[PDB]
Amino acid sequence: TLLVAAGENITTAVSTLCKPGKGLFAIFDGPTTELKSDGTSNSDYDPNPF
Amino acid sequence: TIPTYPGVYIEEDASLNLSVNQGNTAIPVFIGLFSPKNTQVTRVNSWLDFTNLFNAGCIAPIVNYTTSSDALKLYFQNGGGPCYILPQLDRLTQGFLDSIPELIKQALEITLIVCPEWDSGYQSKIYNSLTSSLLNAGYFLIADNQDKNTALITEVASQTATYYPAVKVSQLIQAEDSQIAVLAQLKEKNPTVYQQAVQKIQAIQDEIAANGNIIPVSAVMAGIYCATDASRGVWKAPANIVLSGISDVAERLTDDEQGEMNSKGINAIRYFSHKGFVVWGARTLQNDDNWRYIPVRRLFNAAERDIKQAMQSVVFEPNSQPTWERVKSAIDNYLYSLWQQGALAGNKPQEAYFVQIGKDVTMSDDDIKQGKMIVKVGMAAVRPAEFIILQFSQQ
Amino acid sequence: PKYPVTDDLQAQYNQGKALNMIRTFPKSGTLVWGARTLEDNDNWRYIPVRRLFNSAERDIKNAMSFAVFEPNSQPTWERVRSAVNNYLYSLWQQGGLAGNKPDDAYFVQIGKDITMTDDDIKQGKMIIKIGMAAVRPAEFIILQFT
Amino acid sequence: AAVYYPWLTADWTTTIDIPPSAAIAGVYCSVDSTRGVWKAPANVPIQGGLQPKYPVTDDLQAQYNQGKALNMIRTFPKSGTLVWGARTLEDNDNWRYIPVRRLFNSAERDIKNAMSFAVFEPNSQPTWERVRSAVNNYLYSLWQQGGLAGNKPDDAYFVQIGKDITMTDDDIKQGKMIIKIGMAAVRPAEFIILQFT
Amino acid sequence: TTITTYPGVYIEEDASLSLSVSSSATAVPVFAVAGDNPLISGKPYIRISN
Amino acid sequence: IGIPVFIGYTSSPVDKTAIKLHSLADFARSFPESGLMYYSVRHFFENGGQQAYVLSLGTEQQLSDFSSLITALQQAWLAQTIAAENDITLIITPDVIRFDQTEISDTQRDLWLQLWQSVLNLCKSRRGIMGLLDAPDDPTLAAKCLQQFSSADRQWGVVYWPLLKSAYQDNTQNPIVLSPTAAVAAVIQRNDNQQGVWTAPANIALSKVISPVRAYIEANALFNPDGTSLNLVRSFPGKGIRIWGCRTLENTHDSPWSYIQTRRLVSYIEAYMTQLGRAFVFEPNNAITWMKFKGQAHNWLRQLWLKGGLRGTQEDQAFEVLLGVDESMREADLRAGKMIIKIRLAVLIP
Repeated sequence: TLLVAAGENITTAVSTLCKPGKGLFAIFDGPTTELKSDGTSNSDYDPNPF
Repeated sequence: TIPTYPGVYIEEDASLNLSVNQGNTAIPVFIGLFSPKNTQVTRVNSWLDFTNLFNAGCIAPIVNYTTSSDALKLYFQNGGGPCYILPQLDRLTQGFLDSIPELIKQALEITLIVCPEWDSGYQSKIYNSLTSSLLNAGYFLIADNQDKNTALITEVASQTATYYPAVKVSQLIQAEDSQIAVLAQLKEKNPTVYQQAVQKIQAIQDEIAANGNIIPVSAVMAGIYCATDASRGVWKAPANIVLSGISDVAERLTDDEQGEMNSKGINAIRYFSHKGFVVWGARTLQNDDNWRYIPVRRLFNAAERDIKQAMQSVVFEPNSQPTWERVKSAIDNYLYSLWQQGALAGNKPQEAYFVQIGKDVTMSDDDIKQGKMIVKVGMAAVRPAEFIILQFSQQ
Repeated sequence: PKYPVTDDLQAQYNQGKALNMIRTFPKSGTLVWGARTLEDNDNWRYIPVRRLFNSAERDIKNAMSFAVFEPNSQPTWERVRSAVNNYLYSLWQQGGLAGNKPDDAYFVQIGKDITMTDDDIKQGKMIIKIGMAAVRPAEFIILQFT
Repeated sequence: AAVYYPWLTADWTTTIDIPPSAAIAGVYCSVDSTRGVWKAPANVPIQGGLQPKYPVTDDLQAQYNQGKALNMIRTFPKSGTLVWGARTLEDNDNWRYIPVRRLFNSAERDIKNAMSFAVFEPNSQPTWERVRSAVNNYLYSLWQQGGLAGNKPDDAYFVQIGKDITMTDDDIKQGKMIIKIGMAAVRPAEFIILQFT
Repeated sequence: TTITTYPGVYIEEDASLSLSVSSSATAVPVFAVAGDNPLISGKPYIRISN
Repeated sequence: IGIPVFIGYTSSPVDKTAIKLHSLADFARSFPESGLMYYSVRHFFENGGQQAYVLSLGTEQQLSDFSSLITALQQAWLAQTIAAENDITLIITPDVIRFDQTEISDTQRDLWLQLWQSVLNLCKSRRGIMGLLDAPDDPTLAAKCLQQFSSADRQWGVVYWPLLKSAYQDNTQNPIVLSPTAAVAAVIQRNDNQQGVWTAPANIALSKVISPVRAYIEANALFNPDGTSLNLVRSFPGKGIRIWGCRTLENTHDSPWSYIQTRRLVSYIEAYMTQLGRAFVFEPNNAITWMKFKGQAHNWLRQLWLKGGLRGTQEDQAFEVLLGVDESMREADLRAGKMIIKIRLAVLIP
């Protein structure tokens, strides 16, 4: 049911697996550094609703 | 879908659903001489946030005198929310002027434009740098009048509010030598030039004390805009609000004098014994029936920007009847919510707003063939009661 | 948590491709704050809405595999309609769907003239339309006094 | 035909950029499966986490959106990378938009395959009844799904076949059965214009 | 119009105007004083309460 | 309940954080005796004060002038500390006594206004913090300051006048002059415990006060019916020293914030509602949750009503709570993910 990153890059796997009707869901990991104030530390992530 | 193998297939309804949601209507941008701690437009959440990112003081980086730090303190004192800072560095080059409309547009939330500088010449250059295509896109400018008699000259009169006179504060913000950018390093390296700079700094200090600590009022008014929008709606006029954390107005005004300016479109800051220092005026620089009061103009800016942002998810949907029904319902619900909040005048919705979109009511066959989708929106905004007239009769 | 997150800093990252935050509170210890997905539209803004549909689709899909090659006529339609209605009724009883009455929370349609046509039956297709009104988190609580 | 600009790049790419047509072909299948062949394959995200090689300004796209148009892949601040533009290489009203051309392509193919079962059928009234009914049912299905624009079915399509409607006596004697089919395809809402009063 | 931007609890207070008329003092007089009087000379006005 | 904080210069230097005091022994354990703010702290405890905080800007010897005191009060670290410390409710600055009243010029009038604004700024760090303020010695300047004060935070300000003299003596036999802010703060704590927040801290006797530093007759002009009035500490014939007045700095006559009890009672209600609402931050937004929230809020408000805290004969006029898919929000609000609760109240009048 759930796909867990567990501390490594699984971006490619999520985009090719989590699709409508598949029933899977993914959990990512945030950046390891300080949260940048202006709020642009989201660019690396793909807006996937799953 | 097209079945290929026996089994069970799952289809998810991907048809669009539309909903227009109100956004912020009071984020300002400040243009002036600032000294950032780290070497672009920067977002500041509060006065404490500004201190952690900028060097607060009355001296520009090296000498010049700046009221920007003091003006920003007043803005947060009067209920102002998060804002954006556009620091100006070195001499005022023509390249900076051309980039001002570009930099503002990149920050998507900016709504108000304020120049918290005190010099009239500096303010005039900044105001003219604002292209007509910038203000006409849904941006409001707040300016300070330099004179009681004549009004400002502005590229877009309908999108500008002008206030007079300036305000006074008792104490400015004084900073240690470690805060002024080039002083602590300069003192230990060469005290001779340090003495040379200090004399000019002391020369600046006593002139400000002598003439009084005069702060431009546009910075204060920006905080009033956000405070009013938080308490009441954008449709409520930002006048009749008590200023906070102020010492005195630069020049006292009478009822006769204000009436002369109010016709010209100059909003006044008046002092009333029963109430204190209040804002007396809610008019823009245009004197026609449509764009005469600030709340009417700014309410349209909010409604247009909110609807325009919501329609971005419809820019390639099929141009048929089902699409028009969803588009009409989304705007109708948004306007209906505004009417119930008191933003529109009318006893029934038919008198307050109307939306029209259809094959033969708004478009034609040629527009559909060419890809145009036309929507008509009508709003009856509520105007402030600038004058109250009491007619007493002995009946 | 390795770093503290202020109230305003979370407010900056709670829009669009949001980052759900793990924060420490003075009276509650460490809590999980935020339940937003990476899509900001009204359909799939929240994790529970997306995960609820995932479980509902998975459950019904598994149940429907026992009725694949059954006759495609009225008696089969009555059985599939009853089975799906009971499952959705149970979800509404537990509070997983919002609505005063069950017909305001869900609907199931299947029939000879409701969902499929005559040519669909001759081509071996049985079509079921299911609507669901998932309950959404009360992310913001607004108190107004007079 | 349609042209897409510019070429795309990704993290795994090292020295050669992905041609845009490879990624767009995948977008066509996803859009067809979800919304239908009549929906414009534009304003939809690129799922691979790809990035355009060169940025395209709003004005620059406006220069190339006429005539032999170039559909542009652009990055937006709030929605990531999207496909912008659904124009073909012909600017007339008939085939200006990709969905209109592609919908007719699929409609002709489906009907052509069906009619292969009636090639040598007798050319009389009973056969004409069955051909018209089969085509009418198919077109009614398209209108129900929203692929054709019209308040009533006869505003969206029409089918004509008969002894004195589409073919003459000499046409029948030469072994010709002629069917005239009209369709009102749905066009995209490329430009949205809001008027305030 | 509170703008919800972070998860939490927001507090609002009614700010619509409440209007009522209050009775003032209707007997405050002003007395005229001659020019030569020393008490009034050199001052705009004098307020006397007893 | 109202937990006051004391801001002033202290003979023994300490860190920039506040301390917790429950008795004079703890005060002696951390601080040495003799000093203006120590005397008021003793006065607060001796009137019936239970617990309070103490914050030090510096040592007692570094007093410079009025502008220095105001500038010291404007430092950023004090605002953060009171914001961080949750249970502080009242702010007291008794050190204003140590400065003479040389003249009634505009220079003195403006300085008093800035001190009021600076304290009110500290009161805006958290919601519900009330500030206790002082007034100039002569009625002329106090009346001038009251009329000319212009601020949007008048709701959170309470001022007491005149200064008070007590039986406490220095090494020289002179009566110590103390501000009435310390005395009333103990009364509020006593009123909060014995009678509750919704009871006005007026018409109540103080203790260990010899006489007000000034008289009654000169104070007639300070009280004002409509707004910007003062609260009087007044001696009585055969009734002891009394607190006469429970009005804040609010100007408009129609506002419900004109009395200190009403402003504090509403804030007290607000604190519990925020505390209760935190348990519902991510609950499902359906009928079950609305009924649960309505029941808990109704029961607590009914409990408060039966103690006489609300003005009403039945429940309906006393209070009203609305929460549901209708009458509080719309379907679009649920998709937005926000829950709206509307509460109506009816406060008492002293």
